Amino acid sequence: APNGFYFVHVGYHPTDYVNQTSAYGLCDSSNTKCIAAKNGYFIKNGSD
Amino acid sequence: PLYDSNMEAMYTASLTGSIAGALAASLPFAQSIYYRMNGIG
Repeated sequence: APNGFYFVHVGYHPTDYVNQTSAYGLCDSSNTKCIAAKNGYFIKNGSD
Repeated sequence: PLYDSNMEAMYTASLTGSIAGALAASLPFAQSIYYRMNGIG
């Protein structure tokens, strides 16, 4: 650039959102083994 | 100044209402503090 540097960055910018609910993490009935999300979320379809 | 006092106060208040975060996700402050403390050790 004239007397400097011109920087261009390509963002992501999500534009349309939805309203859902998630959980902290699914686990066994007697708390035997429990899982958690790895870059994601857990969403119920509506029928568990 | 360019922005009024209420403008800057509203921007600060919206910054206050997004600290919870974690794991966007809206969380209670106690759960967010617990999740922050779990990362130290």
